[PDB]
Amino acid sequence: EVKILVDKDPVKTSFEEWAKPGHFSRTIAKGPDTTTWIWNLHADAHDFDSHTSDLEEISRKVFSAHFGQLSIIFLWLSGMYFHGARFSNYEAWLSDPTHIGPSAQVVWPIVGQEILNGDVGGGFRGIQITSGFFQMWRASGITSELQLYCTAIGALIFAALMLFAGWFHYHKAAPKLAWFQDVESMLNHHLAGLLGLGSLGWAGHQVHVSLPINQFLNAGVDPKEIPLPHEFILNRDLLSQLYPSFAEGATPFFTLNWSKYAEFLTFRGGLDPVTGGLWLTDIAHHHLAIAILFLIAGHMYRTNWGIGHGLKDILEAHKGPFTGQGHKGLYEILTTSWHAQLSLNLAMLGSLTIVVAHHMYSMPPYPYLATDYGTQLSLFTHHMWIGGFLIVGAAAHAAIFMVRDYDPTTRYNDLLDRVLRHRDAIISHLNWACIFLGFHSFGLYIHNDTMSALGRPQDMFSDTAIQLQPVFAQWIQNTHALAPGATAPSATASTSLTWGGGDLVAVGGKVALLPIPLGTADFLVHHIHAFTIHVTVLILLKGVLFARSSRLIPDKANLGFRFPCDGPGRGGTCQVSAWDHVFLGLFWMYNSISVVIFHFSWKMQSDVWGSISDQGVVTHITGGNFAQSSITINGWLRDFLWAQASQVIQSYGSSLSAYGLFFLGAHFVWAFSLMFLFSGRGYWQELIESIVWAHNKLKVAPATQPRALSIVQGRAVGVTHYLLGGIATTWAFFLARIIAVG
Amino acid sequence: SHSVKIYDTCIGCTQCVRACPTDVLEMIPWDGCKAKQIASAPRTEDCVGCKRCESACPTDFLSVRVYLWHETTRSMGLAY
Amino acid sequence: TPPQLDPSTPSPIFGGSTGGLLRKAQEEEFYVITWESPKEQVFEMPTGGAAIMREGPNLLKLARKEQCLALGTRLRSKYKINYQFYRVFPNGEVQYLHPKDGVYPEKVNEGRTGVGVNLRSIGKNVNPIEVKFTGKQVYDL
Amino acid sequence: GDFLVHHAIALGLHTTTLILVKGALDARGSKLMPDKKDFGYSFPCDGPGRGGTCDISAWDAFYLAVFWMLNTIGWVTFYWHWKHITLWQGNVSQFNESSTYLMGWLRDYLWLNSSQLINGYNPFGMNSLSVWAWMFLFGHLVWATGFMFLISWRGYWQELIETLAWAHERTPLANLIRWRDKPVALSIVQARLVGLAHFSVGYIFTYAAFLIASTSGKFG
Amino acid sequence: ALRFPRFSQGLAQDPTTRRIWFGIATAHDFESHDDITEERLYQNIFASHFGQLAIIFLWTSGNLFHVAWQGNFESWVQDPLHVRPIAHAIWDPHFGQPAVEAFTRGGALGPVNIAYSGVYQWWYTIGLRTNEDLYTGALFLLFLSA
Amino acid sequence: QAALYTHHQYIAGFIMTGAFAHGAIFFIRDYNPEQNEDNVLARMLDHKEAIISHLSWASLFLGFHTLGLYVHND
Ligand code: CLA
Ligand code: CLA
Ligand code: CLA
Ligand code: CLA
Ligand code: CLA
Ligand code: CLA
Ligand code: CLA
Ligand SMILES: CC1=C(/C=C/C(C)=C/C=C/C(C)=C/C=C/C=C(C)/C=C/C=C(C)/C=C/C2=C(C)CCCC2(C)C)C(C)(C)CCC1
Ligand code: SF4
Ligand code: SF4
Ligand code: SF4
Repeated sequence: EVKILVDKDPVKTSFEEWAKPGHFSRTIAKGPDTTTWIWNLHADAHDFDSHTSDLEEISRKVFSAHFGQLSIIFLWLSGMYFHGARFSNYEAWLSDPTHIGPSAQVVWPIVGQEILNGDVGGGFRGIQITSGFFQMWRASGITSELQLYCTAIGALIFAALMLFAGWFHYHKAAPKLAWFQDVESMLNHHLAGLLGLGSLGWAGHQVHVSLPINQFLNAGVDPKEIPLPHEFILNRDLLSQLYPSFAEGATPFFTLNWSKYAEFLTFRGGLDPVTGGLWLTDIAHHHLAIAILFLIAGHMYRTNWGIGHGLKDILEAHKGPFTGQGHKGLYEILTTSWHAQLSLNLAMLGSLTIVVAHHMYSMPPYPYLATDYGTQLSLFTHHMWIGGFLIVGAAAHAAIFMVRDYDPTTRYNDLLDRVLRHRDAIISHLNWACIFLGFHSFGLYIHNDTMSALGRPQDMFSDTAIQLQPVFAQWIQNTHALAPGATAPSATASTSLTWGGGDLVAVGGKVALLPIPLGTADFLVHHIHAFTIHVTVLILLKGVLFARSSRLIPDKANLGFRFPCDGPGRGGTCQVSAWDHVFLGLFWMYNSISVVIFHFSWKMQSDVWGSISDQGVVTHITGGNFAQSSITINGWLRDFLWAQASQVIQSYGSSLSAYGLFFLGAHFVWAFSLMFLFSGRGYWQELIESIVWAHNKLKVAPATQPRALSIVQGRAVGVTHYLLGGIATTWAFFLARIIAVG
Repeated sequence: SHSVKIYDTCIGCTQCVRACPTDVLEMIPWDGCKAKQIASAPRTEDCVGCKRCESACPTDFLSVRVYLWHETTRSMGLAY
Repeated sequence: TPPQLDPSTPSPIFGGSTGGLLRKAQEEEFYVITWESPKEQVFEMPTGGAAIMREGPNLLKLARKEQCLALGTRLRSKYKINYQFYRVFPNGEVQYLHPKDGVYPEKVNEGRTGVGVNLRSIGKNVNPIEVKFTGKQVYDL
Repeated sequence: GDFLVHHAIALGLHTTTLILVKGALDARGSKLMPDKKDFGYSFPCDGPGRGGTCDISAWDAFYLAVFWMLNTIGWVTFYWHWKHITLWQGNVSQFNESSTYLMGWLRDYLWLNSSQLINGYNPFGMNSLSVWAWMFLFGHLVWATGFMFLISWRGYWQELIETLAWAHERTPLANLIRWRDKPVALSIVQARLVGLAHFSVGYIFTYAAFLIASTSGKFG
Repeated sequence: ALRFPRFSQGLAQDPTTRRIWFGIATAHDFESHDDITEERLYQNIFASHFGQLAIIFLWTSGNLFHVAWQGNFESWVQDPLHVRPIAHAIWDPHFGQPAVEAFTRGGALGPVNIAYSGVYQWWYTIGLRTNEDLYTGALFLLFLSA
Repeated sequence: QAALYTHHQYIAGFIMTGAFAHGAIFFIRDYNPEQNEDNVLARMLDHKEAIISHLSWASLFLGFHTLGLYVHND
C-alpha cells in the first residue's frame, strides 16, 4: 500500500558536530596529521554512500540536500528580480527595445572601475546583460519595476520555505525507505501533478495576463497606460474587445465548440513580424495541449487501486531470442541504487539541454530575442556547456554504480550481463568508427589546406570544386518547408524560418531569421561534430565497461572507483580507473562543445545575422565568408580567430575593458593548468622537503606536515583549471565581439 | 624478469605475501625477528612489478624492494 | 606435499564471452584453476560476467596466472572454498603452481628456503661505481 | 619596458636552474626515496605507495626543465624580435609604450605581425609566403599532438590495445596475417620523451615560421 | 643477443614492440651495453667523434655545392642590398602553376628558396667571389669528410 | 639576423640543459663518496637543502613581483 511513512526526530539539531570537522567519516574524524586531510575532507563531503551503508540514511540526506539546492536557486532568482527592479533600465527598454541594450548591473566608483558603466542607452549607464531576462519579463507581461520587487520578495520567502523544509525533513519528519521506493506514485505525481498542472497554470497566466498586455504592447501603446493584469479579470469587457470570443465565457469549452476560441488559440507557425518571436497565441495553445497530454500520462501506473501499470510487470515482459530474460531485474537495480538513477537522469537532462539550445535559436520564443544577437549566442553556448557537463557526469556515475552497487549474485540482470560479455567487440568497433571518422572528417581539411597552399584551388573539397552536398539534410529542409501545404494543412507556416520557406523576418532594420543554406562546409563541420562525439562516447564507455576488471587487471573492482594506478607493472598501469576515463573524457567534451559553438558563431555571423536597409538589401556581419573560408584550418585561424578577436584586444579604455582582462586571465589559467597536467607529485614532495628544512631552521615548521597533492587530486586540479581557462577565453571573446559588432 | 629482494629489517607481519597478485612471495622460518619468520621471493618469474608489496610494507625504509628488470610476456601482463 | 594431478572434472555453467582464451594459449601457455563447491551458486568471472559454479569439482581455464589467483582469493574470501591452479603448455605438460607446498604462502611452513634474502639493511647497498664494468647489480650482492 | 622583460628573463633563468639543480642534487636519493641511486638515472617511478612517486627520477627533472628552458628562450626571442622589428620600421615608440603591459605584447607583436603570414594562402590565391603559413599550422598541430602524450597515460592505451588485438584475431581474411611482435602501449618514460619531442618540434617550427614570415613580408 | 639490439640481450628477449623502440633509444649509451669495458668505451667514443666530424664536413660541402650550383652568388656580390640570396632549387611534383610562379625569386628560372643563414655574406667577406671558388671548397670539404 | 639570433639562443638553451643532465648522471654513475671525503663537491650534497630553498625563494620573488607589476599595468 502507498502511504506516508515518516520517522520522528531521527537526528538531533545541535552545533556539536559543526565543531568537529570530518565527523561524517570514520577516518577523517580523528583529526589531521598532514595536509592531505584538509583535501580529503572536501572530496568526501557529499559521498553519502561512503559515510553509511544504510540506504534509508543516504536517501534522507539526498532529500534534504535537494531542498538546500532549491533554496539556493530561489535566492539566485530573487537576486535577479531585485536587480531588475532596482538597478536596471527595464522600463526604458520597454518603450524602445530595438535601440536600448539591456543592463541590470551598475558598478561602484572605486579604483577607476566605474568605466564599466557604459552607454547602454535610455539615459542609463551600466553593464550590458546577456541572460535574456528582459525579453522573458516582457513576454510574461511585466510592465513596471514594482512587479519585479514583489517577485523578488516572493522568491526570498520561497527560499526560506525550502530551507525550513530541508531542516524539517532531515531532523523532524524523515521519510522511510519505503516512501522513497514508491516509484509509481512519484512518476504519476511528477507527470500529472508537477508538469501538467504547472503547464496548465502557465497557460492560464498566458491567456489572462500575457496575451492582452502583449497585444497592447505590439499595437504601439505606452507601457504606462496599459491596463493592469487584474483589470483583465475584473471587468471581462476589456477582454471582450481584444478577443470577442471571451464574451461567450466557458460555454464553448464545455459544449465542444473549440473553434470559437481560434482568436487566441492558434496554429500559425513562423514569427510575429512586429516582434520577431513565436506568436503568443501559438505558445498558449502549445502549453494547454501539453497540460492535457501530461495529465493523461500521469495516470499510467498502479499505486493503490487496481487500475494502472506495474513497472516491474512491463520490464519483465520485454525479452527476446537475442536478449535472454530481457529487462527482468532492472526494477530492483533502479529502486536500490541512487547512482544508476543519477546516471540516467544526468544523461537525459544533458541531452535535453542541448535540444533546448538547438530549438531556442531556430524558434525564438521571447519577444525581441532574435535581433538581440548577444543574448542568442550566450544562451546557445551556455546551454551547450551545461548539457555536455551533465552528459559527462552521467558516465561518471554509471562507472560508480558499476564499481560499488553491481552485484550479480543478488541483483542479476541479463542485459547488463550480456553487455559485459562482449565489451571487446563494442570497444573495438567504436575504435574503428572513431579512426574512420577522424580520417574522413579532419583529413579533408588537411587536404584542402595543402591544395590551397600548393596553388590548386580546383582540387579541393568546396562548392566551386569537388562537391560534398548534404543531400539528406537538404531533403529534410525541403520537406519541412512544404509541411503547411500537404502534411500539416492546418498550420499556416512552417515551424521555423530556417527550413527554406523563402521569407525573412526583419525587426528594427535587423535580420531575425532566414533560410539557412547547407553546403560542403556544413558537410565538413557536421562530420567533425560526429567524430568528436564518437570519441567522447568511446572514452566514457570504455571506462564504464572495463571498470570492474580487464585482461590487464583481473581485480580492478577491489581498487575502487577512484584510484591513481596499480603500479608501474605490466609495462605501466597509469589511469586505469574509471575516474581517469571521466578525467580524459572531459577534455574531449570540451573540444566537441568548443567546435560546436565556433561553428554556430561563424555561421550565424556569416549567413543569418546582419542588417537590412529600406531598399531590400541584406548585409551580414561577415558577408557570407563561411562557405569559402571555413573549409581550411587556415580559414578558421585567419578569418575567424584572428579577424573576430580584434574586438576583445582593442577593448581597453572602453566599457568592454573587463573582457580583455578576462581574456588574458583565462589564457593565464589555461597555461597554469599545464603545470599540474604535465608533472607528478614525486618531484614536488622532494622540492617541499627542502622548504620544510628552511622552515625548521627558523622554527616555523607547521605541525600539519606539508604534503604534495595526491596523484588523482593533481589531475583534478589540472582538468578544472584547463576547462575554466578555456571556457572563459571563449566567454570573453564571444561577448566582446557580439556586443561591439552586434 | 623483475628482481624482488628482502632485507633483514623484516618484522614478519606477512603483509607483502597476501598483497601479491601473482603469488611471488611466501613466508619462511627465521630467528632474526620476534615473529620468527621472514619473507622470500622464490617465484620472481611471475612478478609483474605492480609494487603492491611495498605499499603494504610497514618498515622504514622498505624491507621488500622491487627493481624493474628485463621484460617478458609474463611480466607485462599480456593475455594475447 | 605430493601435488595433486589434473582430472577431467566439469566446468562452470557459462554462456561464453569475448574475454576468454586467445591464440597465446595455443602457442605459449594457459592456466587451469580447480576447486570444490558445496552447492551451485553465482560467481563473478575475472573475464567479465557471472557464471554458475556447480556442486562438486569445478575446473576453469584462464589466460593468466593473475586471473586464476584473483578468482581464487575471491572464492576463499566470499565462498570459503580452497582452490588450486596449474600451468598447461601446448605439448600437454602440466606444472603445478599454487598452493605450492600444500600450505598457503602467507602461513609459515617448514621446508621452505629463502630466495632473494639480503642479510643487510636497504641502506647498505654499494654505490654503482663499485659495480661498474661488471655484470652485477648492487642488490644482487 | 626593458626593465620588466629583463626580470622576466631572470625569473626564467632562476626557475630553470632551480629545477635542474634540484634534480642533480637529489639524484642519489632523498627522504621520499633514500635508495634512488640504486634504480639508475631514468626509471618511471617507485609506485603509488608512500603517497605517490610520479616523476621522481632525475631524468624527470630534466624533462620538466626543458619546458622552462623553452619558455625562457621564447621570452628572450620575443623581446629581441619585437625590439628590432619596431626599430627597423622607424617607430621605437610602438615598443616603448606597448611593452609595459602584456596585452600590448599580445596585440601589437603577435596579432599585428601575423596578418601577412596567415594570408600566405587564402580563397583568392597564394603567394611566396605560403610555405611559412603551412609550417605555422604544422607546428601548431605537432605542439597539440604532444599534449596527448603529456596528458594521457599508459593504462588507458594498453586496455584499448587489448580490444584491438581481439578484433584482429577475430576478423576473417585478417586472421591469415599475424603480428610477430606483441603490440603494447608506449612505456611511461618513452611517452614523456615522445611528448616532449613533439612539444619542442612544434614550439621551434611555429616560431621559426612566424619570425621568418613576419620579417620577410615587410623586411623590417 | 640473438636479435635486435645485439648490444642488449635483455632487450632482445622482449616479445613485444618495445624491443624495437628501446633499441633505437639506447644505441649511444655505450656504458650500459653488454660486456662493455673501459677500453672499448673510449675507443668507441673516439671512433664516433670522427663520424660526427665527417657529417659536419659533408653538411658544409653540400651547402657550398648547392649555393654554387643553383644560387645567385655572382649576381649577389654585385648588388648585396637588392638581390635575394638563393639557397637551392625546388623540384616538387606536387606544386601547382601558381606555386611555380610565386617561388621564382631572385634571378632564377624556377622555384627557389631564399637563404636566411647568412652564408653569402660570410663567404663574400672572407674573399670568395666566384662559383668556382665554392666548387673547389666543396671538393676540399668532401675530401676532409672522407 | 633574426634567424641567426634565434637559432643560436635556442641551441644554447638546449646545450645548457644537457650540461645539467650529464652532471646529474655523474652523481649516480661515477660519483665515489669515499674518494671525495669532505671536498668542495661533497659539501654541495651537504647543503643541497639550503641551496634549493634559496633558489626557490629567488624564483618565487621574481615571479610574484614581475607578474604583479604586469597585471597592475594591464
Ligand atoms: C546570486 C545572487 C546575487 C548576486 C550575485 C548579487 C550581487 C550583487 N549585489 Mg545583490 N541582492 C541579492 C542577490 C544577489 N546579489 C538579493 C537576493 C537581494 C535582496 C535582499 C539583493 C540586494 C542587493 C542590494 C540592495 C544591493 C545589491 C548589490 C549587489 C552588488 C554588490 C554586492 C556587494 O558589494 O556586496 C556587499 C558586501 C558584502 C555583503 C560583504 C560580504 C559579506 C561576507 C560574508 C564577508 C563578510 C566580511 C565582512 C565584509 C568584513 C567585515 C566584518 C566585520 C565583523 C568587521 C553585486 C553585483 C549592491 C549594488 O549593486 O550596488 C550598486 C546593492 O546596493 N544587492
Ligand atoms: C538550524 C541549524 C542547523 C543545525 C544546528 C544543524 C546541525 C546538524 N546537521 Mg543539519 N540541516 C539544517 C540545519 C541545521 N543542521 C538545514 C536547514 C538543512 C537542510 C539543508 C540540514 C540538512 C542536513 C543534512 C542533510 C545533514 C545534516 C547534518 C547535521 C549534523 C552535522 C552537520 C555539520 O557538521 O554541519 C556543518 C556543515 C556546514 C555548516 C555546511 C553548510 C553549507 C551550506 C548548507 C551550503 C552553502 C554552500 C554555498 C554553495 C556556498 C557558496 C559560496 C562558496 C563558493 C564560498 C548536525 C547535527 C548531517 C548529519 O546528520 O550528520 C551525520 C547530515 O547528513 N543536516
Ligand atoms: C503533485 C505533487 C508533487 C509535486 C508538485 C512535486 C514536486 C517536486 N518534487 Mg516530489 N514527490 C511527490 C509529489 C510531488 N512532487 C510524491 C507523491 C512523492 C513520493 C513518491 C515525491 C517524492 C519526491 C522526491 C524523493 C524528490 C521530489 C522532488 C521534487 C522537486 C523536483 C525539483 C523540481 O522540479 O523543482 C520544481 C520546483 C518548484 C515547482 C517550486 C515549487 C515547489 C513546490 C510547489 C513544493 C511542493 C509541495 C509538495 C507537493 C507538498 C508539500 C507538503 C505540504 C505539507 C506543505 C519538485 C518541487 C525532489 C526534490 O528536489 O526534493 C526537494 C526529490 O528529491 N519529490
Ligand atoms: C546533480 C548532479 C550531480 C550530483 C548530485 C553529484 C554527486 C556526486 N558526485 Mg558527481 N559529477 C557531476 C554531477 C553530479 N555529481 C557531473 C556533471 C560530473 C562531470 C564533471 C561529475 C563528476 C564526478 C566525479 C569525477 C566524481 C563525482 C563524485 C561525486 C560524489 C561525491 C561528490 C563530492 O563529495 O564532491 C565534493 C565537492 C567538491 C570537492 C567541490 C569541487 C569544486 C569544483 C571542482 C569547482 C567547480 C568550478 C566552479 C564552478 C568555478 C568557481 C570559480 C572559483 C574561482 C570560485 C557525489 C555522490 C565523486 C565520487 O567519488 O563519487 C562517489 C567523483 O570521483 N562526480
Ligand atoms: C591535435 C592533437 C591531437 C591529435 C591529432 C589527436 C589524434 C587522435 N587522438 Mg588524441 N588527444 C590529444 C590530442 C590529439 N589527439 C590530447 C591533447 C589529449 C589529451 C586530452 C588526447 C586524448 C585522447 C584520447 C583519450 C583518445 C584520443 C584518440 C585519438 C585518435 C582518434 C582517432 C582518429 O581521429 O584517428 C585519425 C587520425 C588523425 C585525425 C590524425 C591526423 C592524421 C591526418 C589525416 C594526417 C595523416 C596523413 C598521413 C598518414 C601522413 C603519413 C606521412 C608519412 C611520412 C608518415 C587520434 C589518433 C582516441 C583513440 O585512440 O581512438 C581511436 C582516444 O581514445 N586522444
Ligand atoms: C656533446 C653532446 C652530447 C653527447 C655526446 C651526449 C651523449 C649521451 N647522452 Mg646526452 N644530452 C645532450 C648532449 C649530449 N649527449 C644534451 C644537449 C641534452 C639535453 C637536450 C642531453 C640529454 C640527455 C638525456 C636526458 C639522456 C642523455 C643520454 C646520453 C647517453 C646516451 C644517448 C642515447 O642513448 O641516445 C639516444 C638518443 C636518441 C634516440 C635521440 C632521440 C631523438 C630526438 C628526440 C630528436 C628528435 C628530432 C625530431 C625527430 C625532429 C622531427 C622533425 C619534424 C619535421 C618531423 C650518451 C652518453 C641518456 C643516458 O644514457 O644518460 C645516462 C639520457 O637519459 N642525454
Ligand atoms: C603559465 C603557467 C605557469 C605558471 C604561472 C607557473 C608558475 C610557477 N611555476 Mg611552473 N610549470 C608550468 C607552467 C607554469 N608555472 C609548466 C607548463 C611546467 C611543466 C610541467 C612547469 C614546471 C615547473 C617546475 C618543475 C617548477 C615550477 C615552478 C613554478 C613557480 C616558480 C616561482 C614563481 O614564479 O613564483 C610566482 C608564482 C606565481 C606566478 C603563481 C601565481 C600566483 C597567483 C597569481 C597569486 C594568487 C592570485 C589570487 C590571490 C588567487 C585567487 C584564486 C582563488 C583563491 C579563487 C611558480 C608557482 C617551480 C617552483 O615550484 O618554484 C617555487 C618549480 O620547481 N613549474
Ligand atoms: C671580466 C669582465 C667582467 C667580469 C666578468 C665575469 C667574471 C663573468 C663571469 C661569468 C661566470 C662566472 C659565469 C658562470 C657560469 C657558470 C655556469 C653556467 C655553471 C654551470 C654549472 C653546471 C652546469 C654544473 C654542472 C655539474 C653538475 C650539475 C654536477 C657536478 C658536475 C658538473 C660540474 C658537471 C665584468 C662584468 C666586471 C666587466 C666586463 C669584463
Ligand atoms: S612486484 Fe607486484 S607481484 Fe611481484 S612481488 Fe612485488 S607485488 Fe607481488
Ligand atoms: S611487508 Fe615488510 S614486514 Fe611484512 S613481510 Fe613484507 S617485508 Fe616483512
Ligand atoms: S607515476 Fe603515478 S601513475 Fe605513473 S606509475 Fe608511478 S604511480 Fe602509477
